[PDB]
Amino acid sequence: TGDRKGDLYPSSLQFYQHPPTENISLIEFETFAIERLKLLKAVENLGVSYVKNSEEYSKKLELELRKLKFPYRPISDDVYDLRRKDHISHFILRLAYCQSEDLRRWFIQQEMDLFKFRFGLLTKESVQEFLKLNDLHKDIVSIVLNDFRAKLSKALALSARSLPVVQSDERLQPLLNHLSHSYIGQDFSSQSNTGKISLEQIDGFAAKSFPLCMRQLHKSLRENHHLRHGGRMQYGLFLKGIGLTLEQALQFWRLEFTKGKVDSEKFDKVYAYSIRHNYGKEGKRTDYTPYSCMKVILSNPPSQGDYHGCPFRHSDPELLKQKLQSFKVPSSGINQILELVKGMHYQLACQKYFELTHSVDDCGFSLNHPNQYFAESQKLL
Amino acid sequence: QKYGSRTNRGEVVTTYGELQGTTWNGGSGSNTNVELFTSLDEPLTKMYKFMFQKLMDIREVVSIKIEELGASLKDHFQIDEFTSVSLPAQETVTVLGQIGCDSNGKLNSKSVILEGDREHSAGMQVPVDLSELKDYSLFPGQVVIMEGTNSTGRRFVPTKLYEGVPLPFHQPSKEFEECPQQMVITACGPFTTSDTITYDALKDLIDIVNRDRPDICILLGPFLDAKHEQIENLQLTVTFEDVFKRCLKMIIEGTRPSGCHLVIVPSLRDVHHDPVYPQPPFSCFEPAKEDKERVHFVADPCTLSVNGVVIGMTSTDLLFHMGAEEISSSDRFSRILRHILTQRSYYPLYPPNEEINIDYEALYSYTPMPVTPDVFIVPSELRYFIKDVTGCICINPGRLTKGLVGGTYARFLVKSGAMRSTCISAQVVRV
Amino acid sequence: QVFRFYWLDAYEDQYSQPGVVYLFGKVWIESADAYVSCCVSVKNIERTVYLLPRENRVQLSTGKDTGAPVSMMHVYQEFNEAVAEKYKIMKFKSKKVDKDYAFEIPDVPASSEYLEVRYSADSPQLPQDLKGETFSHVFGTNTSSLELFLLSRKIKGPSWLEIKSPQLSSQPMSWCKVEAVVTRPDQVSVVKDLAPPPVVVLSLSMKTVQNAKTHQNEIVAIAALVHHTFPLDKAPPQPPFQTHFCVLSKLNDCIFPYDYNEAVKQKNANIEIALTERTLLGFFLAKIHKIDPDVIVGHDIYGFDLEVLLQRINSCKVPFWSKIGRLRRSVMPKLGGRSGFAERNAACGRIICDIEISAKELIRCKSYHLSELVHQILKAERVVIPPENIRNAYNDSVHLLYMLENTWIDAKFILQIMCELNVLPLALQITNIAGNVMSRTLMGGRSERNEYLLLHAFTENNFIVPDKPVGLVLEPKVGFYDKFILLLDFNSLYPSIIQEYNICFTTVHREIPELPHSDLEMGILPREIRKLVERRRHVKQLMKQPDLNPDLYLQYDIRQKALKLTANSMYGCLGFSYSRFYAKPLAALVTHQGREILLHTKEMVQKMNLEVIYGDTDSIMINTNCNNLEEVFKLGNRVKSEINKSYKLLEIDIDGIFKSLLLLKKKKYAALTVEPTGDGKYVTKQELKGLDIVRRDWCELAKQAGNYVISQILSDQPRDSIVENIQKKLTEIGENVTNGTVPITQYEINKALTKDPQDYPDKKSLPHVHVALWINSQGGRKVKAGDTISYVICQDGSNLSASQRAYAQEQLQKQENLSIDTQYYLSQQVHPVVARICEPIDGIDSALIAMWLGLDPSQFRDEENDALLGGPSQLTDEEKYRDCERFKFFCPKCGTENIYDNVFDGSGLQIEPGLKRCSKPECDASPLDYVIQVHNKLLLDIRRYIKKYYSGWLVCEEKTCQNRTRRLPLSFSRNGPICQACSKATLRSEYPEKALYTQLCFYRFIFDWDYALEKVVSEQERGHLKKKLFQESENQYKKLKSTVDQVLSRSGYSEVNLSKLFQ
Ligand code: SF4
Ligand SMILES: [Zn+2]
Ligand SMILES: [Zn+2]
Repeated sequence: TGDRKGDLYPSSLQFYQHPPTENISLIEFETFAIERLKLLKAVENLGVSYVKNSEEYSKKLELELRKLKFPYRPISDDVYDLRRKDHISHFILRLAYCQSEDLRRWFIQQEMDLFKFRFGLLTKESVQEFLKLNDLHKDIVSIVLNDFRAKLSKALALSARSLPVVQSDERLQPLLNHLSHSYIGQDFSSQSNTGKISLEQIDGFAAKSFPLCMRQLHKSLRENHHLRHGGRMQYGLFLKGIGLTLEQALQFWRLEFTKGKVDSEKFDKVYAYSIRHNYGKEGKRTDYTPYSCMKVILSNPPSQGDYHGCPFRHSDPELLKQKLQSFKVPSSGINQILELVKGMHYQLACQKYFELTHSVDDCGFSLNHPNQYFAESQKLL
Repeated sequence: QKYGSRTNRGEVVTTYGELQGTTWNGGSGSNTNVELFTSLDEPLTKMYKFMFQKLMDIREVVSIKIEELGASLKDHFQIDEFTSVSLPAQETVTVLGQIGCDSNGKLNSKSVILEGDREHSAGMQVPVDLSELKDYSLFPGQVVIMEGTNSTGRRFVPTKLYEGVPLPFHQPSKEFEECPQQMVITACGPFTTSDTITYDALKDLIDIVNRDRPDICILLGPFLDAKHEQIENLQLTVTFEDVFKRCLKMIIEGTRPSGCHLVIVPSLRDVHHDPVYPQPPFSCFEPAKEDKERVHFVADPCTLSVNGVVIGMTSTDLLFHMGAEEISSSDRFSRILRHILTQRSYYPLYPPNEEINIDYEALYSYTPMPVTPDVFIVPSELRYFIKDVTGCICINPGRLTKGLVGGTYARFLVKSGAMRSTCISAQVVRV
Repeated sequence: QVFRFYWLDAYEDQYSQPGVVYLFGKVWIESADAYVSCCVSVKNIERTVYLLPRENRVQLSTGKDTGAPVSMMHVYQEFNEAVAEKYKIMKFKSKKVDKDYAFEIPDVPASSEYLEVRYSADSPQLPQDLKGETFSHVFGTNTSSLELFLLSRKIKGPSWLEIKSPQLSSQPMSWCKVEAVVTRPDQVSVVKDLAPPPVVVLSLSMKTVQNAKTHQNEIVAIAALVHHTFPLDKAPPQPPFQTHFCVLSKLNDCIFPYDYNEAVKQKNANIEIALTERTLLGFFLAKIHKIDPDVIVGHDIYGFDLEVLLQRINSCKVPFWSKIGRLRRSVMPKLGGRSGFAERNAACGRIICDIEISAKELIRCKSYHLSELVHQILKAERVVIPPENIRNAYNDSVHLLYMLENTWIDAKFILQIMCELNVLPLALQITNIAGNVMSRTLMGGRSERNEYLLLHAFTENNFIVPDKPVGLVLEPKVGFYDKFILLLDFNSLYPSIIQEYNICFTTVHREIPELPHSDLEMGILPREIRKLVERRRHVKQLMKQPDLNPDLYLQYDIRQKALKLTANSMYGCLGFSYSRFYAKPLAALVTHQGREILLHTKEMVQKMNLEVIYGDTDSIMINTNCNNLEEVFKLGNRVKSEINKSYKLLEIDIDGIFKSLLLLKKKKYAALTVEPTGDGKYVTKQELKGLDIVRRDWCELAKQAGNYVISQILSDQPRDSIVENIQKKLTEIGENVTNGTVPITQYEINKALTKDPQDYPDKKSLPHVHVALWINSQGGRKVKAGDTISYVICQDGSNLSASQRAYAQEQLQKQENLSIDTQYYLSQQVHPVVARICEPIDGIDSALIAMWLGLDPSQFRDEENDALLGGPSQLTDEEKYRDCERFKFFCPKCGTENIYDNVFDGSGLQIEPGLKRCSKPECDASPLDYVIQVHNKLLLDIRRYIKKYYSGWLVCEEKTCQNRTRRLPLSFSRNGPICQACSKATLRSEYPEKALYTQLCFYRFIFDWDYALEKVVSEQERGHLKKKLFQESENQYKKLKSTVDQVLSRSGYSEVNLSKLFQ
């Protein structure tokens, strides 16, 4: 209790009943929103991958909570800060996750999971403290959760009823209207130190380091000696992300197109500018930024004759299975992947593929960007 | 050099009212009660967060301004119904709106447009044809009611322009019936010569204050002018706040012998203060315990009550801003002052001049004139004057310094309930 | 005696004659074997009022319940003693009734017993807020006589009515052939199942001229086309008219041509020559009286024709103005005021059909001016005689006859548009379904149409009707789509929501109210909507029957259209504030449910691998991503099925298909509309919406470039071929311009002078004004307003803006020092016209187009995608501050500019704070010594940026307008202020709040020691900078950052009030 603290945050766990009343900064608002979105997405991924009672689930969830600095263990100023984070972020996400029933459900599920986890970490004393502060062994959590869920649903309804007051705040519209579709990985626009890649290496990379989304495009570029706009962008930007320099890319594409229905002059007049912009820092931020998994999955769905997109999403399941068979991946693994695809856990499916191809049970990272994929592959060499 | 050797020191350049002796004396603020005019609306006394204006909020503020003034005028004139400005009108209809210019230049008789409010016109505009109006005086942002016809649906032709209606004067309470006449000395910045930062004119004015012992001294900004040649070219060796603190200390400490209530009004040209209108009061100076009751840091604009006499004051150069845009069919300053009084705002010009930053929510909350002031202090780059506009004594004391040469100040005597002659006498005098 | 007549219109004058309503219609006369107009006066319509008893008697003086149970005898006694005598009510009939109430007045039970008092209309009117000790509220005080009559006798729209014991009027009250009076409203009964009679339709057009002196419009010609037997249930006749008349007048000292009479006679037409406007108006009134049209159809008749007619009648002092209507009126109606031009009832008893309103209701068009309607509905061309030519037509008889024939052709076009749209049968069906007056059906706007449906429904179910008062958008995904595009009509969204969720005045408690429980039975409003939907379904099923009479097919089609229109318009009763049934809670609930449905539909379509490129409560635009039409239809059926699964009552239809679509905005696109001809083969037609350029000062070069770009986009080619062709043409045009192979006539820019050139406030920035001033200075024909100035921007070696370098073509050919400014003609004429169509294409930007044209791209350089790539909150510092000005400080010693963009400068052990050493190697001055000057410059820069923000400069988002103004107009669209130069695009802030916030954040960033050490600086550099020898610099940087922190603390953009968000 240094300067401006109080008894507003007695216990770690809370039912999130009283909205915050403070005046925070826009930077704090955005940071809290994104951090809790990362936490909830991690919760969802771990729930899909592992059994919620498993020790792996607990270890990974504790690691994520420590990384994002959220309350997980049972009043020092720092502790107070964390709790405040939790309290504000939650409501921010409420504002983000009340527009559509689907979203609401998703939010609720994740929240419940988190709450359960936290309850599992409460010592009996602390547990009783909680049960007192809110005017309330293995089975008790269930009842608590039931109550929580009731409350939360009600709250979300109320939030959906109070949406018009928030839409007028342009500052918060881009975030809240699109938080569910917000990329939460690392940045690849600024290469900084991406290493030096020779063109001769690229083919070899496509064997094992390129994720399927890029691999397919590579194959097309080496078969038809041409890619359509979508693909041109996707793949080229990926190449930028893996370290190809502008000159290098100009050579690459040049040769490829020159191998069919294109001469040098044409490449200079029609296509070169594209690549140049891909390597520039002016545009709409979709021209020089390597595309993320979500960008590839939820935007620009390929049409017939278009070889871009996410294979785990935009390819017919049966076809995908055939493709995996062509890669000689063990049948059981294929089944796993397909199951994940049926759950719309496309990124996770890709992750499983990675784990199989590199023969590592645990990859040690969460897949959210093709370039990340590549980098991890190279780290495993 | 030029200022120090001037020969017209103390010359009375303008006079109004009862003739007084060659020397003026005051009560040293003994039987004086100075406060902010207690109206329905709360006054601006502290900084308000700014730099965040939504276009919707500006639209709402402008529309409600038009609507409120039009409602008052409709009740006063017993007008039956207002009609949408944009709709065609074969017969004569009464329309409420605000004047504007169809382009970015200065308004002229062939570039006038009337924009209606959201309630009666959905915010639609219409060109105006002033061929059938025999007499008019229009400036942008002026809320007007006109009788006219729109036969083509594309050009409104006014035939009558309703006159403005000023607010009623203040009815003072008897609490100040026995108080004596109060002396007020008002001066406006800049207070230092163009090529100096020593505040010689301010020292002369402080000497005048201590000599005459006025009851109130109204000092209007700027106190550290942003257009001062030294300030713009970055030749100052001390921070702006330090120069302003030195100036305020000089003013307050130097006026200690006079015991005179000081009313400090900020200016948009104050390089050290927040550049927004309505301007909040200065808050970077804490007067000593012996001067707290004497110094009044007020906002721009300010409505002051002095023993029941209501004095309106603004540092903004309203006459210069509106003189550049007012168009008339055939005294121009008197017309502009009457426009200000009838619009009931300390800044009715829309869009504003290029030199003023307007926060429109604060403008809506704080610019409205509570009543018609007994005295209206309006410093201007234009020539000094003392005019009687609809019973209000509008005083332009000029500026204390005019470039390299000394300027002028004003002194007037106010008593509540005198004779309506609340202003006994007034004089624009040289420094 | 029984009087059978088919009624069409009704008129009520509450102020003049209380309790009397006039009904106008058709009566069959055997002596003439024809239908004639008749007016029936229904008098003695009693005021009906309902007094609501209290639970316990209340002393009005004290307002405290007395605890005495109040029977209805107490209410009767109080009314007879206190209310009756206090308001001069002599005779009345009281009764006990049971009524329901579920509307917006607090403390009225859902069902209760009321005291119904009926008393004559000549007695005074009780106050609306009347209250007594025994009764709490009074309902129906201001109910109109016509409403009481229609609801009492169950009269639903035009129909055959039988009158028992009709009387004869003492004196004529109408301009109708037959008159009758009924003493009691109960004598009028509704006959059923009989066919409507034919009606007389008169299509009216008139030519007027504006008087520059009197500022009034003088009617100079009138043409009328009359059909005496017009069907309301059959197909429109061919030809649409039988007779016609025309009247022509001289324009007040504009004498007729010498042989006007001979030419008119030779024309062998029904043309009447009037020597004055007064005679013309008298002739017109006489003809309207004699013909006696049941329907008068015109274009802008309510807003222009009728108003001008009345003004010219009262200006020329023409008697018997009321002959325009059917009732004998002495005083002209009050001006429109708030109600509007239509709700003035100038032609009382005649149905006035304005094809503008009817077209706006029944057909979509780019504009609703008569020429556009003629082009779109009749596929014809309409000739507009310029105003300056109408008065010049009085020089030759041929020109005058041409003007009169133009008026006749306009009347013919109006009648043809009315017949083609089937406005009258549709109006009849809508009136019958709703049960209102047909005149108000054809008036449109705020006139009562569906309020009457609800009134009938509630009255039939023992309700006390209220007294008369006295949407998420999925923003367009701008871009080019070479795949088929599906348009789905969601107009049935709100009625479907009302049905499915049982939203009603009786099922929802009145913050958005919670949905009614499923246990509740269907409400009245959902029941009415269900009845309409089921009726339309039944009519459609009957239509599906093969081998059916075409006449019955047309009847069923009209009925189905009317049912759909009524069902879709039902929501307005709850939503519109002016609505008689306005219920803010119900409208809010319906809107919220609509939002939910729209978002869920977007999610479904996305899950189907398709793209929703636009969405509004009325429509959904989806990207099918298919090259086959059969697959497009399959996907449409699949989308309909998926939607219907989650919402059974939401029935969707395909409104159109586009093969290609360049979309910039709803109402702003180019497309290839697909009309399928059956068997998998279709025809494509170009459709450009909202691509017209308001500004007409464009050189032919730019116009041709834009036309070619649109032609390339609207070709069936893939994206790559289109882009290649566009690049080819742009490079060709640039090379031609730079090679001087372009004809000079194509560089000419024509602009109209709307004022005297000296009267333009912005004359300096206007080139056509410059040229006009030059022309006037020369000494030839002076150029006044209305003149067209032609100019070419030429380079003359003057270092003056393009506006000043504007020259007439002859001057360019003569001077020999003048050359065409090719750079201007490529950057300011071709580039905007081309980029407004090419920028939406992904991969093409303004810089690329400039490069192709041969210019310098340096001079020309979606929230969903930003989120997909990180969002606005996860940007790097370089990208976050790339548009911010860097801190410029001039060294006091050497005077060289120092640009600061980071806290630290250099790499490795050579890294030091930026303000430690001057940028000039020969300069040893340390800016850290002059930190007072740095502070002052920082404050001045902050003042400069705040001034820039508060300048409030707005620029039009349209490339072809780019209007720059300081004035914010009160006229707003859904997107923001509407630009007053073009009236079709939004004004955007030149320096938005985000720009100022980011600038201040950047100035804080360039002085943030701690942040730079953690993020920007490396490890070895951090170690080298985290020692002594920099503590003083650290302190000075902290002090400098304190200034920007102080400024930002006073900014509202940097603070979020969580109290306002969560409540
Ligand atoms: S999950 Fe990401 S990396 Fe894997 S195939 Fe899809 S887009 Fe590529
Ligand atoms: Zn230097
Ligand atoms: Zn515009």
